[PDB]
Amino acid sequence: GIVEQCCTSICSLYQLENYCN
Amino acid sequence: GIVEQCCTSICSLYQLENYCN
Amino acid sequence: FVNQHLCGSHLVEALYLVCGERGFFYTPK
Amino acid sequence: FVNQHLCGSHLVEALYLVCGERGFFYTPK
Repeated sequence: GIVEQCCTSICSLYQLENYCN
Repeated sequence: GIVEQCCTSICSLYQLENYCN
Repeated sequence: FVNQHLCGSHLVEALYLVCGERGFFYTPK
Repeated sequence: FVNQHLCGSHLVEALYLVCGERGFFYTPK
C-alpha cells in the first residue's frame, strides 16, 4: 500500500496519482 | 461537501469523521 | 482544532490527525 | 518533491498538492 511504496520506499508521481479520485 | 461544511463554514468532529475509511 | 474553518492543506491535515490508521477520503468536489 | 520518502503528514500533503481538485483517497492500511 501507499506507506510501503512511498514512505518506507521512495515514492513516484505515477504512484501518488493512482490515489487521486 | 467537505469544503462547504468545513472551510467556508465551521467544521466539526462528526463531519471530519464521516470522511474516515 | 476541529471546531474552526479548515481550508486547503489545513483540512487535509485535520482529517489525517483525526482518522489515524483508518485513513480518509478527500473530495473537495 | 514527489521522488523521495514521504511519510505521515508529508505523504498526505504530497497527495493534496498532486491531486488538486480531484482529491484523493488515503489508506495507510
